[PDB]
Amino acid sequence: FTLIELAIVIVIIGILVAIAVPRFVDLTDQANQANVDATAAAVRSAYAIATVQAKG
Amino acid sequence: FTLIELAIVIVIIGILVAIAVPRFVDLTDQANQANVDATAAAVRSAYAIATVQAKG
Repeated sequence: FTLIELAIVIVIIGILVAIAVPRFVDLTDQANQANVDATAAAVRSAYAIATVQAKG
Repeated sequence: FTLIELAIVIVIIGILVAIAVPRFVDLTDQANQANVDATAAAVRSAYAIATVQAKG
């Protein structure tokens, strides 16, 4: 590579770095809560259906 | 409520409706006739008792 091409590369690397980038976040607490809540809704419906099947 | 529970409800409502149900009927004519007849029997007895009391 010519020295000019390396100079251009040295410039552009410095500009394509110094972007923002997202953090990874452990969102499993929020997702676990929604899983527990959705499951609780399912248990209530499953119970209601069971009261008809059981006739009691 | 879950969509399944609502689906089950939509089914069962449609089946617990479409029973027969009795009409109310104005049976007061038949009851009034029986009242008049029972009262007429009472008047006859009250009259008969009165003929003894009155000695005439």
